[PDB]
Amino acid sequence: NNPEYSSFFGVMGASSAMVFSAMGAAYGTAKSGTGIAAMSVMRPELIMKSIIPVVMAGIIAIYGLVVAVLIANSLTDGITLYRSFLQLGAGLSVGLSGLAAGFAIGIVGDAGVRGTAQQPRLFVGMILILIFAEVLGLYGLIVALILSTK
Amino acid sequence: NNPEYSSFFGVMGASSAMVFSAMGAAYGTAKSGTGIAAMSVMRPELIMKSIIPVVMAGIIAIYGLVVAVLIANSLTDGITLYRSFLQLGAGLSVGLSGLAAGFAIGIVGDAGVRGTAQQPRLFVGMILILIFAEVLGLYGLIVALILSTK
Amino acid sequence: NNPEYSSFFGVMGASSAMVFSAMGAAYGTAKSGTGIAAMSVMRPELIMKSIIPVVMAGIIAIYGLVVAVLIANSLTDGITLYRSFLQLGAGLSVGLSGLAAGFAIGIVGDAGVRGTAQQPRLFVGMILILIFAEVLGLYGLIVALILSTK
Amino acid sequence: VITFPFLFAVMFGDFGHGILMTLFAVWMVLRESRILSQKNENEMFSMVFSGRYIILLMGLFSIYTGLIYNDCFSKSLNIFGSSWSVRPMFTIGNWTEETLLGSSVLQLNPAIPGVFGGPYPFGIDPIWNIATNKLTFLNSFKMKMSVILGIIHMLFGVSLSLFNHIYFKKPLNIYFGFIPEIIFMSSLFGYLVILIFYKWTAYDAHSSRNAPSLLIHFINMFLFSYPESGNAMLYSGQKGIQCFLIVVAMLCVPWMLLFKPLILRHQYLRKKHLEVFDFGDTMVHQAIHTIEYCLGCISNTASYLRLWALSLAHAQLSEVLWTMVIHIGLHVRSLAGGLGLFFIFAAFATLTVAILLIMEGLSAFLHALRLHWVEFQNKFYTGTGFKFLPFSFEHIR
Amino acid sequence: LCCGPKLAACGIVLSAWGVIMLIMLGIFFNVHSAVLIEDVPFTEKDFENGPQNIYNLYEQVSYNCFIAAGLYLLLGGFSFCQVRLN
Amino acid sequence: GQFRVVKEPLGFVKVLQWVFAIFAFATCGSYTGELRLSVECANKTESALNIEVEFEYPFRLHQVYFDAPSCVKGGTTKIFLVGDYSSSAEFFVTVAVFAFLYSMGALATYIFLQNKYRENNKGPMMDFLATAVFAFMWLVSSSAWAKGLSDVKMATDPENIIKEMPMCRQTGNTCKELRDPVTSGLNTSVVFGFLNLVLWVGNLWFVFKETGWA
Amino acid sequence: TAHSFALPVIIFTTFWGLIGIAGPWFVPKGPNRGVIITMLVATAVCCYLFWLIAILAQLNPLFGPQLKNETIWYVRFLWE
Amino acid sequence: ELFRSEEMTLAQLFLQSEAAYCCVSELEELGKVQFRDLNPDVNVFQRKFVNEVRRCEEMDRKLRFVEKEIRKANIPIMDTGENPEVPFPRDMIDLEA
Repeated sequence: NNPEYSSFFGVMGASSAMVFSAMGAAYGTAKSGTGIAAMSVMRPELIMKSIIPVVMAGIIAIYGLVVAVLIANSLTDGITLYRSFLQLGAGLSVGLSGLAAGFAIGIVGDAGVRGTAQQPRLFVGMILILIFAEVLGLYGLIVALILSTK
Repeated sequence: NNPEYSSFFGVMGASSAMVFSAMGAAYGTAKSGTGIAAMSVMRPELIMKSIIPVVMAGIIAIYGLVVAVLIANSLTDGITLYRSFLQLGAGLSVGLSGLAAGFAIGIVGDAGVRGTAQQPRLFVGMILILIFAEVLGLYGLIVALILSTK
Repeated sequence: NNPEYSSFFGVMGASSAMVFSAMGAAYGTAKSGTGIAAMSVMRPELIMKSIIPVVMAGIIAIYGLVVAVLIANSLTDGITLYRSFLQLGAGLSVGLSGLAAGFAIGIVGDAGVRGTAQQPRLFVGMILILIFAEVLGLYGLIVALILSTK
Repeated sequence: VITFPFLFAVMFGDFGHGILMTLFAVWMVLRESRILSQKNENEMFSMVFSGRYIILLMGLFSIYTGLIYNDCFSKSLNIFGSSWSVRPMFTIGNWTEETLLGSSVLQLNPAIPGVFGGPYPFGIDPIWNIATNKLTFLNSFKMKMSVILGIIHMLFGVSLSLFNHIYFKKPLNIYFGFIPEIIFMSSLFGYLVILIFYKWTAYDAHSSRNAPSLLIHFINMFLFSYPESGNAMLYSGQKGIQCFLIVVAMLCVPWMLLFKPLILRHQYLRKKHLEVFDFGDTMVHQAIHTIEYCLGCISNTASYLRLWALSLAHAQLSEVLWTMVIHIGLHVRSLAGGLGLFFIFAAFATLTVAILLIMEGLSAFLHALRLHWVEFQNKFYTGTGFKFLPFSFEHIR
Repeated sequence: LCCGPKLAACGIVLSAWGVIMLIMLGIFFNVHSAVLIEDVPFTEKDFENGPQNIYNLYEQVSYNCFIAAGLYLLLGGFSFCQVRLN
Repeated sequence: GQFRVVKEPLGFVKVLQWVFAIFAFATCGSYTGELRLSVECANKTESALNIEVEFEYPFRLHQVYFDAPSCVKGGTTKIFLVGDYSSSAEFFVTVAVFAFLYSMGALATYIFLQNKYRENNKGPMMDFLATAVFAFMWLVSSSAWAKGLSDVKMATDPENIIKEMPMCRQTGNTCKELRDPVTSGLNTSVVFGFLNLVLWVGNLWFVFKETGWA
Repeated sequence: TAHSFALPVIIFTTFWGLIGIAGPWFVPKGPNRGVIITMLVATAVCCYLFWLIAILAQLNPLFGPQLKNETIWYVRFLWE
Repeated sequence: ELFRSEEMTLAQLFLQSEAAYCCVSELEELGKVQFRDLNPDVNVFQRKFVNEVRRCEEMDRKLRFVEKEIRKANIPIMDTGENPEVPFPRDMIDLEA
């Protein structure tokens, strides 16, 4: 029969998927918000357009939530150790990829908002770079989904 | 079987849910309070409005308290190991997500408060960014509840 | 018979293949994004050309995703320990090679963008340097393909 | 005007919150004269008011999508009568009071003919809001919906590109782009939509024990790695049809890439010699366009899962904000629970407005904007024009 | 008593929302609608003899919701009065 | 006052439309019915000698149930009845209430304010529109209620219940009806539906003259 | 409680097809005509597709829900 | 319509210097045109009518000062919404007085 401690790795997959995605989103929001705060003192009207980096950072927390809820609803008492490993792998693959995407979003958003304060034309390029930064968390989600549903 | 030590992981879930959420709130209150003190030297009328970040930092700790109380009520001497792991997962998911939310709130509150000292229009932008940051703690709470009541 | 813990190395192979490629792409996107933002203050015309470093960084994340998908698709519960180790090796070889490639892309992209603002002649050499920094991800991908499909 | 509200509604689907949003939009539209005359520096209010006509359609279509999800503040409505029924598990099945007593969460199946009575005629069956296995079904349905909507939307944009090409007389664009572009997209990802609908219309509980996985088959379809153990084939002739599809997809990449630079070389460097043409730069340009087209197809098809991601986030946040605010006042034995509900409902209203309508509404808004800007407009809309800014008496302010 | 017009407007809007939603919620509980079972305060020993034992508690929660709706209607009236003063 | 108006072809028709649909409510909305049967099981000592069950006018019968025998160990099984017919019966009685209220209000206008009714033929126009809507209402509700009353009879029929009950499908058992709910009141209800429909169709001309369109 | 899968498809298909095909002709001859027609057609597409996906996702299910024994005991009485 | 961008074209004017003011006032009222700068090589302060522009700015300073004093006072500013196109003849001198 399957081992008793098997559910541990699945539960850690869920908690990791949520925790590291939350850390990535927190860092992204922190840096982007600092950028917006510095930008505002000079260019007030850009404040709302410049919240977009915060939103793209929050996407990463939403991705972590998706994987965490999916794993949590997939957990069972008799979970085979193989499924527990799949869930742990998916959880980390989304959580740490989201952490990296949060780093990218935070740094790019801070620098890009500060720049867009000084030169409005940057906004489009900043959005493109933020998209390239967020698609990393998206790829992490894809890997997590393939692992988990497998 | 249900080994004799099984409740250890549930107790650690409760302890984590409270401790890590409290540290998130403590940081989100320390940074925010330093920012408020630095701002108030010149804008004494903004203190009450600028206390909001402290309130959301406290909300993080309240999420932690909710999940910690839930785990501590779900604990039992014969708690099966699978349930104990679920509770540990909930504890970490709320605690460390609240810690990330607290860091985000602290940084955002400090920067935005020092900004709204100099540009009042930044206040509502701060409010939006802070709600985004606190929604990270809320996601942590959601996953924690799902795990604990799974 | 094959050990129940065999799949752990495969799931870590996939998770690593995605996580480290994502970290490399995140560094490459972030530093090149700060470079683009700093450049755009003076030379807005160059944003859409200078975006290329970010595309190079993203291709590393795509390499990571492809290897992670191969591994995840090839996972099973009875996966023989030999195949599990092969998949861990593929995951590391592409993940950390992409990590190094993304770090090189970030550094050279930032330097090349900032230099190209000053000296347009630098653009072609920046392209060459980015290609040399990026084919490291391709070598990692080749090794990972061999190990994973072996 | 329509797809942006519609995709926002896919993300924000909730009939009640849609009611609130429509009421707000109607309030602003009706009071627009007063609001227009009473201008002030309130950035939030002024911007939202300028967007008022967007929010009207946003709220209405969030109402529609919440009804299709059959959700209302995290609760379904059950107006047509559920298709799922429990009594056949006892009448025809082998259940009993002892089984209910001995199992806490138990099960349900449609194999016995009486349980399942066809699809709930307007949206999702209401039983899912009380089923614990809810998300096992909802996540699959929403992943498939996201894939379908994204693929159809990207195909729509690709089609719109033709209306530009014909007018502008870009015959090489037409014939070695759009036709190859749409062929690529339909062969690779349109086939996935076809497979999704095929699985829904073909595979059943009687095939449950061996039903395949679309993700695994779709990836092995790229790898040409048809297995011979485990799950079974989706339909007869799939090997051949899939092989044809992948082969055409492969051929299309050179088809999009090589011919444009080559025919441009022909007609602008061999002719007119037997502004100037540069073979290397044009080759790099068209190689860039093709690499971007293909990797953009994959990344954008994946990115449309953003719909499901946000839908799940919204659904779970509404569920928690119900079940741990107003559930508190509802699940109390005493009659003072009415006053408790008064206060708890004040809290519920404030928190729901702060979180669901503001945070998640804003996230859905900006995600639909992002999708339109990139994942849909990259297909046709180049977007490098100017704004006609006329000498036309703006000085009324 | 007196209050700011913005406070009064918020009060009246909140009162309208509360009245509508809680009247509907009370209606739906008195209907014994299934989708709201989890919120009924019943106990594990109430499942013995039939649905009536839990129908009664459904009725109780519906009465609580109606009482809350009445409170919100009174609040709405007071907020409308405040708006009229402003 | 204008009490003489109640004699007139319009006032008399309103009195008719008021007594009708009131008798319809009295026959339909007041209905509570009962059902009985008996079984002699293969083992005579396990016989289900007496069965009794009851129902009400909304006819949500599938929520009604009774403890039939299983002819094994003398234990019982929970036989729920068949279907629900609210869309027929509740809709019919709601239409009856609508028509009753409107005709009461029309008599109130006739007796004291018929001049206000005749003003600019607006009263005639509104009454013509009311007649037009009630024609459709009674038509659809009466068709649905005829089919629904047939369905109620088929669902309550003790012999149908016996045929659905699988005891006769075992050997040895015998089953029979003991009571069948009364039908005259519900037949009278649907009869009132048809009579109200024909009156509402006929009154179109009676009001068309007042509108001036006749 | 059988919702035969012929009536719902007929009803909603004729409904949305009429909205998207006949309504365009009923829009009057005016300046905003083109935008209005586009709204009608694309609303038809979006909403009809959403409903069709939702109903086909339930057509031929592979598994049935999972229910707490309390809600089993309740719905057993409540629903047909 | 909103389907795609409206057909657009460039045009040029040879216009009597006296009638230029009248025509630009009428074209401002009409509002279906966008002027383009033909002499950007010389800064915008070194040009002919910039003196009249400076006089208009002095007038606007006067009016804004009076408007600020009105705001400080309790008397309302009327919002009648009259939108005449200013004529060419020297109403400027009367308004300056």
